[PDB]
Amino acid sequence: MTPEIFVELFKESLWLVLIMVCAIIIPSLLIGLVVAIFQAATSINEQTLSFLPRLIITLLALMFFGHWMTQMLMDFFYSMIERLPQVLY
Amino acid sequence: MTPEIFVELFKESLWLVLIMVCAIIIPSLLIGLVVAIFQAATSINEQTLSFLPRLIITLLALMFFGHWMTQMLMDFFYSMIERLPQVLY
Amino acid sequence: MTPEIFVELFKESLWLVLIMVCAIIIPSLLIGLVVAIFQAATSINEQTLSFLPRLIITLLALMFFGHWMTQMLMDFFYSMIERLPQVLY
Amino acid sequence: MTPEIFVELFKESLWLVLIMVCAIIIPSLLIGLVVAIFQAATSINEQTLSFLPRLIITLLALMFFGHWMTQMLMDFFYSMIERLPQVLY
Amino acid sequence: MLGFLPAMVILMTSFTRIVVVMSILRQAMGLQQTPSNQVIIGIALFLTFFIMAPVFNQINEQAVQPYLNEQISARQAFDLAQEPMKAFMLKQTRIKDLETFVEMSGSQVTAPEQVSMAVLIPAFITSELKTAFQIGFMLFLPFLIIDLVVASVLMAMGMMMLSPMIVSLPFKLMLFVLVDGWNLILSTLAGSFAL
Amino acid sequence: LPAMVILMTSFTRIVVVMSILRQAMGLQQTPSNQVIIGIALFLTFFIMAPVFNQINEQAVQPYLNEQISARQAFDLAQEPMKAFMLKQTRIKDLETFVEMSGSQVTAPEQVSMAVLIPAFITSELKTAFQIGFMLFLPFLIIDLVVASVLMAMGMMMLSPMIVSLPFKLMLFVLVDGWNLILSTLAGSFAL
Amino acid sequence: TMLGFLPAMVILMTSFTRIVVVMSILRQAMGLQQTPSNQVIIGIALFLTFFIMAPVFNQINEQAVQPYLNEQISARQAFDLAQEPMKAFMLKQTRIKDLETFVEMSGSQVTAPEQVSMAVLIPAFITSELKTAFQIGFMLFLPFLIIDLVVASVLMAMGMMMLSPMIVSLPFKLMLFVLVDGWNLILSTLAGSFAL
Amino acid sequence: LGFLPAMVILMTSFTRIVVVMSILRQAMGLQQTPSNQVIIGIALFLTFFIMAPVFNQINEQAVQPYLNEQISARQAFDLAQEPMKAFMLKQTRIKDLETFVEMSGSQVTAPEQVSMAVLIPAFITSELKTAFQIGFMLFLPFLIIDLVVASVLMAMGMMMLSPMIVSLPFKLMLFVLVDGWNLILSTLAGSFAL
Amino acid sequence: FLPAMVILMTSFTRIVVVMSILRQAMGLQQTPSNQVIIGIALFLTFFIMAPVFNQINEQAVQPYLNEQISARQAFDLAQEPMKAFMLKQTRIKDLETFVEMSGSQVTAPEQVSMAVLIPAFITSELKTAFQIGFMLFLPFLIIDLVVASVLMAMGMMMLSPMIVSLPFKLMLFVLVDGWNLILSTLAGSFAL
Amino acid sequence: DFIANYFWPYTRIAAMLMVMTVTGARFVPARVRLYLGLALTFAVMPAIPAVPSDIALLSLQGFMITFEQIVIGMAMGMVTQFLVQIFVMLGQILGMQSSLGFASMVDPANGQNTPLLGQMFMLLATLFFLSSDGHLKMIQLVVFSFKSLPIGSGSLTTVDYRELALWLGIMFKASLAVSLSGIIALLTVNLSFGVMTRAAPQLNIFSLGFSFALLVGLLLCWYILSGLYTHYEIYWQETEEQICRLIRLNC
Amino acid sequence: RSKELASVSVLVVGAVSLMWFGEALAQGLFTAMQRLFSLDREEIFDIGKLFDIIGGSLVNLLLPLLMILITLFIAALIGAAGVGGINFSAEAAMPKLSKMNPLSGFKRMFGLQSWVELLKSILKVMLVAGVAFYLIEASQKDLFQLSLDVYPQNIFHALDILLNFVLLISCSLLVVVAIDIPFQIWQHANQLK
Repeated sequence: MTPEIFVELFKESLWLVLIMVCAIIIPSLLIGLVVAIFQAATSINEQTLSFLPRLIITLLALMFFGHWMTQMLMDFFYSMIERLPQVLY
Repeated sequence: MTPEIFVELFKESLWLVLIMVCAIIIPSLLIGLVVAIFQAATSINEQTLSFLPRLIITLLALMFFGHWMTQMLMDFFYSMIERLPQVLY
Repeated sequence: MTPEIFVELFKESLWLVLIMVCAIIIPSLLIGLVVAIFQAATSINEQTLSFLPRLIITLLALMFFGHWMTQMLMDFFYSMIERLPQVLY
Repeated sequence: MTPEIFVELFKESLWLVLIMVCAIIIPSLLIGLVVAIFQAATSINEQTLSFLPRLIITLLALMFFGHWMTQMLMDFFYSMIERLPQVLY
Repeated sequence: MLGFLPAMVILMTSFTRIVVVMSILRQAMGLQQTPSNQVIIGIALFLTFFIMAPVFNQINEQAVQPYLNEQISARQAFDLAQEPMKAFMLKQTRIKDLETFVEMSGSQVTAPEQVSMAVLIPAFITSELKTAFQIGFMLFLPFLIIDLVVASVLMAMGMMMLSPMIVSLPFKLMLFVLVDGWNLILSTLAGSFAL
Repeated sequence: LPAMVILMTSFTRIVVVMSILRQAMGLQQTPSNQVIIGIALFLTFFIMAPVFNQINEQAVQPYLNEQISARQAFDLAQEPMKAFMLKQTRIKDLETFVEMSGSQVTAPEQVSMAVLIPAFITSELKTAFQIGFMLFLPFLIIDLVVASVLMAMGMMMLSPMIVSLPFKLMLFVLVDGWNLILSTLAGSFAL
Repeated sequence: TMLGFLPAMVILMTSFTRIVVVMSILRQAMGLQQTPSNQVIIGIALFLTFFIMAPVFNQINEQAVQPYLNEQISARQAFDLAQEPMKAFMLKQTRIKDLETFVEMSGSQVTAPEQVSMAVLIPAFITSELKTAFQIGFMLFLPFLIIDLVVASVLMAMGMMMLSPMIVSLPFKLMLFVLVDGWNLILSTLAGSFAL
Repeated sequence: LGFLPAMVILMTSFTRIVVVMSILRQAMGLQQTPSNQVIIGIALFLTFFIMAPVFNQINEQAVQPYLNEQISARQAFDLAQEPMKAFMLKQTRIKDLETFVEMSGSQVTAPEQVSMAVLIPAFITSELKTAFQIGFMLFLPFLIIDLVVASVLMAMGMMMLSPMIVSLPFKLMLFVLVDGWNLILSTLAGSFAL
Repeated sequence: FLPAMVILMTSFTRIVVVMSILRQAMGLQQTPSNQVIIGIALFLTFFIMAPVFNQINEQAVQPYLNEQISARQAFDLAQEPMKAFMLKQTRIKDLETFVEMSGSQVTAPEQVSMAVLIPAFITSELKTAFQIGFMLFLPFLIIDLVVASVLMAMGMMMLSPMIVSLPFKLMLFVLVDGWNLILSTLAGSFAL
Repeated sequence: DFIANYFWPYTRIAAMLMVMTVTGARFVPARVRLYLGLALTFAVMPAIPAVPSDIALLSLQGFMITFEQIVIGMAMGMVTQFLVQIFVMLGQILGMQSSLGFASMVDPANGQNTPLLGQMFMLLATLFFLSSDGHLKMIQLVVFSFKSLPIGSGSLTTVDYRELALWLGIMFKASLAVSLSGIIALLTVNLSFGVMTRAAPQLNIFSLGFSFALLVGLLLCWYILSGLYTHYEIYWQETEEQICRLIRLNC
Repeated sequence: RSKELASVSVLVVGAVSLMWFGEALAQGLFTAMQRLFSLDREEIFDIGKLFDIIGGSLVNLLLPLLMILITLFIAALIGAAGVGGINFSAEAAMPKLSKMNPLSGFKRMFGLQSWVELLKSILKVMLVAGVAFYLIEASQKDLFQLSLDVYPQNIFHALDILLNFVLLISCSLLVVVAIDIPFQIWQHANQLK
């Protein structure tokens, strides 16, 4: 293969990392923003209050997005297995 | 096994993590909220006052919930040991 | 040994952690409360004034409670050494 | 050596930490108190004004106390080097 | 061949599932290689004799006992050795993997007992590392829970430092004794083989 | 020197791909170099079965029933071994190695065996690395996802090499892994 | 073939892995990157092996090897007589609950355990040895965890959040090990655990 | 083959030096800055220096006399066992050795006529104890620096600044102002009281 | 066991320790890949040891190869330039200590044994490795403290001024020309 | 007795192989490299001029000349190791600024480092070294050296060891040239989280700690890969001219 | 009083002053690093002469940093006194137990003020996320151009755009302070009303 093919392949990989990390962390970041807005409004300065909401939401987002995330990784592995013949030559 | 079986198994695991973390940290987060309400009401800005109450309560919640938490982990290990035959084939 | 014996053993350990942390941090938390009451009463908003009193008191409490704390840890180590025969069988 | 000797040795060490931290931070804490009294009296609520005076004074106290602090650490290292024979037996 | 024989007699036996499972276990436990590799490849080698007792007894009766009398050697002895080994391996290769590798080979097989050894062994290993990975993945989860619960209690109290792996190592050592540990895993690694 | 025969075969591509694999998914010193060498040496017996048949039933068995010059066998064994080699080497690597040996441009399948062996091992190293670093890639997503899910909520210290290992094993099992890696490595050789 | 695996089976037939697992769990408990070398751990374990199995080695050399010096019979009395002290050592240290499983998995159940086969006995011995090694290591770990948590809490109470309470707690662990005599207690409960 | 090389390492007083210098490297906060290999090298030369008397004695009693050879596997091996055992016994604590000779159960009237398989276990449990005592003594000034730096930082307000990227130049100052490696590697050699 | 020895008797000890000091100073831990660090320190050692190895070649190797002296006598002669190098890097006190601990003192440092000089050489090489090391740390520590002070005076106090200070450390190390500079102070340090 | 004649060329070749970026790496058993460098000597045997005979292998004159070629080998492949490190440092700059390895930033000691983007860009620099056939040029450079740096006629001069030990500055300059565009974007995000902490001190390392920097550091790493071969082509010319000056070759 | 005007007056000026005082702070830090990297084996083999070098470099560097920090000081001081004045009332600094009464604290904590500062809070993140991400995108081409540039002047051209990004992001909080100023002025009267 040529350099541009492998760069295209790494763009695919970094795009997977990006959309998975987004899917899992966007809910946690949103609830962090919400509870931090609460802290700022009520003038509460308790800098580890945000942990349990963010953790519950990360676990629930791993439960909700877990199936299609594993399907997306499985499809990526398969698509790099069919991509092997053009490596072969 | 199929992908959906292993996803079901990881939901079991993440559910254990969730209920254990909740059982241990909900009391600590509640006492953090209470002492932070105290700070906000008396306008006290001393951002490491919340540590010793939260630590005492986390240790007491590890003492109180320790038995059934270890029983729940033990039952989970056993339930993944009886789940091995359907891996075998 | 059985699970309840090891749970009993971890209650001993968490109790040691609790009483040592309390012995060292209760004086520091008390002086933090006092100096924060001072700040609130004189309406002084200088959020790192509490550090040097709390540090001096933590060092003096490590000097005062250091001997019996090391004796309590030493006795705990010894008591888990005599507790080994009932592990052996 | 016995436990009480090593406890005595740690009291020496914690005493060094205490007097060095005091020597360096007492001037910074005093100027923090003074500038915070200024803020409270003139009703100025600008919570990062205290930084540059406190930093200048910490640097000047590291310049002033630097020599005898390094001499005190050097003498401590030497005194734990002459204390090695009674470790040896 | 002399430089590879110890690695060839291993893959025909039950060594490869047990070593992989036992080495995933110690990564799960967080043990920084406290059972050295020469310890794990000894434990899994004793278990190999224990498991293949029925196979090694048949080999001794059909190959070494006639070898003592020298009835016929180097042609018949090798075949009487391959037969019980082929029976043991063939009872544990997944049908899917056997069919995949036979199709890759291209030869037409009508009797699954009549597959060649050279197509069976590579079809046996891929169905053995898969079982080893499923087993050692299932045995992991009760330890990942402990890691993720300790690493969360610590962070909730506020301690970004204080690596969990040292504070969560006694909990894993406890759990691995309460559940009888090596008596459960080294028994379902022995009841795993239909032999 | 007698093991060089095995490096002439398709042994140097499987060992490298599997050594990339065990390092790709978490495992340190899981299946050890010895186990990987064993499994790859069995996969070569599987893959090179037509070549070993060609050599045996055409240069070895007539040597057992000698009726022939003894060294002549090494002439009849070199032919079917080379035919496997030459369909696997890139043409560019072979041409550069012929320039490097200094000889003039010759037609392929006439190049000496001594020029074909290095042109084969380097072309198998290129292929093994380009296959392994592609299979490496799905196991590098899980490493980067996990280590980003942790570091987002913090924890700073939970090693992403022990929390992502179950996920790597899970993915490698759901794909079935070995039935696609050890199987596409046997259909990786066209002859 | 079976020459690179002998250094892995002779040390499991004996009581060598309990000491190594215990001392490496200890080294991990100190929170201190290794500094005993793996060679040091393996060496003091090998010496404790000659120190513990002496009642068995002093019979292997006495009844099996030195009679093999007069030679009196070749490769028979050794093979079938070195098993006697080894079996009598290992059978005394396997848990009954732990050896019953391997007997029921072997398929051959005998009333007298002394008549059990060696290939059935050695796995049960390893399983009963690693269990006790983990129990001992877990016992000894707890004093080095109370210090971890006390130091981490004292630091975090002050706000000193970036101190890594693993380097500041290293002197306290290094003290607590010397105060309680450390290597004597631990290498004397290890040596005294093989009661026979 | 791999078990034997550690034996001669354990027999000599090589372990004390490595344990002390490695606890020291951990104290200074350097990440393998004195790498492992150079620590083993330093300890090897310090061993060739401390054992220079013992090695001279075995060069005079067991190496040069092996040329006429006079002797084989009966009193030439024990000839080497003797000076090693003398030095070891000079460096083992009585409290340790009386704990292993009581465990073996074989009583000897003279503590010098102890079996080697009981002396070396009693020798390493003293080497490690001494090495931990020395390394603990040495850790303390660096702990004082790590705490003073952390407190000055936390006072000035910069909580989120690691007092390890800023206390390492000071740990390298205090290690040079006191002449450092001259002192420590002198008290290590000065601990093998002969 | 020979490579590590001959490496210790050369300039490798000071160089590789200074490299490992600088790697922590940067904040890019493990990024220059200890294999590369060791390779570069090894290339440097050959550049520093050019005069020393030239002397070893001309004094001992060249007569021995031309059959002008025996083998043992050439081996004895080869140590004279190695010791001539090592004596210059040792300090007087670090040599006096390891001489006094043997009893058999010397009238001049040239008559000292080798197994007495090499311990006195490494203790004086680590000392100067750290003397250069903290002088490397200081420029980076000052960037750290200036970034931290500006970010603190600004407010924030929560940005961890070590992730925002890594690029500044790197830009300023490469902009001041960095390596070449320190290179010319690890070459001038071994002045004969 | 072929080895007595061709041991020195085999030593130069097998010494370059052990360090070279592809063939001399983890993932390749040492026996494969041995039987590779031993097979290369048979192919380039015509392109090797006569070794200095009258010099035995087991002699000081032989050990000197053997080491003087282990040095040439190691010095040739180490330059490709530098070239790959140029890109590993890119990954471990954009990863440590996105807070992906952060325990090793607060604890430059033991700490906890995650070399993930370093491993990814190592995979790049190796697939670029292989795709654009860098290993073939790397072997042509050795085979050209037996006529430019002949066996028994000099070695790397002292001017070459200094020019070769200056490659750490070139690595740190290249890894900054490639990732300057990522550094600016990542600092603009770290400082934006800082302005968030300034305006509202509740947003913390806990509230949204290292969650913006992380997504943006992944997006930047994704955006860098497009124009990342144009830099490899730049630095492979330097890495190739360096070797073409080590073996003078008039290039 | 205002808590955001004092928060933006520090950031705007910590970028603005950072520009021109950093054009020379980088020069001072450059010279210090250059002097500390160069030693000549006489300054090495005696630890009495290195502390002189350290002191000289540090002193040459202290002036630009102090000039940064004094104008940051002044911006912070003038910023908070934007509303009100500098009347020195020594009575407000004497201990009054009525300030920490929980009734008054609860009353000022909730009410309309909490709603308006909750509105500001959800706005303080939208601005810094829609500007720091707009500028990182609208400046995509020029910022990607920094890699393929002549060497000594691409680092300068990158640091001369980082500071403009910072200035824009820190000035975008002007609407946050703009909705705050009349609200604080209105509070100064409704509490009296």
